[PDB]
Amino acid sequence: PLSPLPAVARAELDARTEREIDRARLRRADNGFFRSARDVESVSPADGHAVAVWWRQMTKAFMFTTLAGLGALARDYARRDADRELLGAFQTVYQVIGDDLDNAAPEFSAVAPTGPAGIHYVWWDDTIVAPLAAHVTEADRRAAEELPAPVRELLAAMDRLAAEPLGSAVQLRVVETIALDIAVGFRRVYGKVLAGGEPVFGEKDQFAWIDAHIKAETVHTGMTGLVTDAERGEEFVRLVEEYAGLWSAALECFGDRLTG
Amino acid sequence: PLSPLPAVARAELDARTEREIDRARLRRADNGFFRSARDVESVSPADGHAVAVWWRQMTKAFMFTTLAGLGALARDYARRDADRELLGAFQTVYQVIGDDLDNAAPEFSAVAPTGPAGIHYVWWDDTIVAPLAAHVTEADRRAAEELPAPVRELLAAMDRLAAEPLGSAVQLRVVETIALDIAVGFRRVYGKVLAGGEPVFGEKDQFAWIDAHIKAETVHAAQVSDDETGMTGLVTDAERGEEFVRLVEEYAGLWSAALECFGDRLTG
Ligand SMILES: C/C=C1/CN[C@@H]1C(=O)O
Ligand SMILES: C/C=C1/CN[C@@H]1C(=O)O
Ligand SMILES: [Fe+2]
Ligand SMILES: [Fe+2]
Ligand SMILES: [Fe+2]
Repeated sequence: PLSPLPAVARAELDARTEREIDRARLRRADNGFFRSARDVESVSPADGHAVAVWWRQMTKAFMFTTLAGLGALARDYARRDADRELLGAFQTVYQVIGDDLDNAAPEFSAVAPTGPAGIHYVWWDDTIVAPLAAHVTEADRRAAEELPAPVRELLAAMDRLAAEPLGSAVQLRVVETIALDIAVGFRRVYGKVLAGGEPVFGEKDQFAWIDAHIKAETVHTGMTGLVTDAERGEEFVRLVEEYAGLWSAALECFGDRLTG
Repeated sequence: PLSPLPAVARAELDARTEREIDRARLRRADNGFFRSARDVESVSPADGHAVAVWWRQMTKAFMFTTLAGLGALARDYARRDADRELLGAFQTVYQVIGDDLDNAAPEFSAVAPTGPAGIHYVWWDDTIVAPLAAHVTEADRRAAEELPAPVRELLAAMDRLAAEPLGSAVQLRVVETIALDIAVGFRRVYGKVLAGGEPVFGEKDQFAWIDAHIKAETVHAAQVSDDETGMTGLVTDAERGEEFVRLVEEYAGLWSAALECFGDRLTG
């Protein structure tokens, strides 16, 4: 006795989940980050650096708090009989976390560094943040570490989901929806960073983190498969609404930084 | 501002660790389960089934509580800033426990069923418990689910290490050391289970779970003792390391008693 909801109640949860993402204005043509990334003629080192620092911290927290949420679910399953449908969905979350922690998918391990240098927030720090940091003053660099409030609110939302047995499903459900558009926006943003009139990212291989995410998302037991009763279903939709809105406000904050 | 202990102080913790494993009597020649598995001549369907049920629940709890311990460490790392050598040993936990959940390593991915049927406690249930179950009575299947006290005490400790930031490191450092001996014990024991006159497990493929473990668990033991990306590489201060040895003692001890419980059931 433990199993997913029937496939009809689950499909309704998926449709309500898609509607929360619509209402949060996270779609490609909605969110100020994707619009700005398309619209701006150029991007200063300071602005690109700041956005890169915020992203580094957001993706580090996304990965660790998603794994923590999986652990919370594992605590439960240690003392229940999860059926095989449930276990398949648990495996999926594990496999997906593995992309960011160890480049599990072949599209990542074909280009990412091995060992801890390949952890996505570290690989980002090494190849995106550090070259930008060479073109900003030490005072600029300390200011960027002072995260804006919408970024702090999102990290606080992730800390709360780290304890939630549905937390890893909520986070992956939303992030996988928007990951493609974020990575395309980064490709465009850092393609437009000029320092000495010369591009800061002038070599193809410097975009390897971004192009790998674009490739993986283009090609890439779903997340509602971890919902085991009606009350959890309601809780899932509620956490998706909160989490999606915080993501949208954090990306609007990227967009704001690139404009005005 | 987070890093492991210096190499010297770590290889010292590694030595105190291998010594608590010694004292615990978990070595190939000191634990009653490994001796009995080799020594006994025959094992009844009912006795082999009972141990198979116990092992199912023990390994199920090991995987999930070790995963939960990794989650509790992740929750810490989301707040702090772990240097790369810490992150490296973190990756090892994810990689090692990942085989029980996903059969990533090549020894397993060849033979393991795909998807959830390959989860190791499920694969054990399907290929060891179930064939035995067909040769025991309903009352035997009921009685085997009521776990003996030494097994329950181990499970209860895993439930506590599940919320411990050092919990995955403790459990993997001990279990991966003894895993090979346990798997070799099971190969002996379930070769000697006879029902109706002849063995329950006749074909070589019926040992797939055990055989794959005998091969793979050599490298897993080497992964948890590696002096760069090994389990003591997750210890960040001298106090934490003291807690590590306290918990390894507790855990190696409960693992030894639980395994002796297997041996007694096999002998009488
Ligand atoms: C934060 C979401 C992401 C998809 N994997 C990306 C990363 O590593 O940043
Ligand atoms: C319990 C320890 C083990 C090594 N992996 C084995 C299993 O799945 O049982
Ligand atoms: Fe990633
Ligand atoms: Fe295993
Ligand atoms: Fe192992």
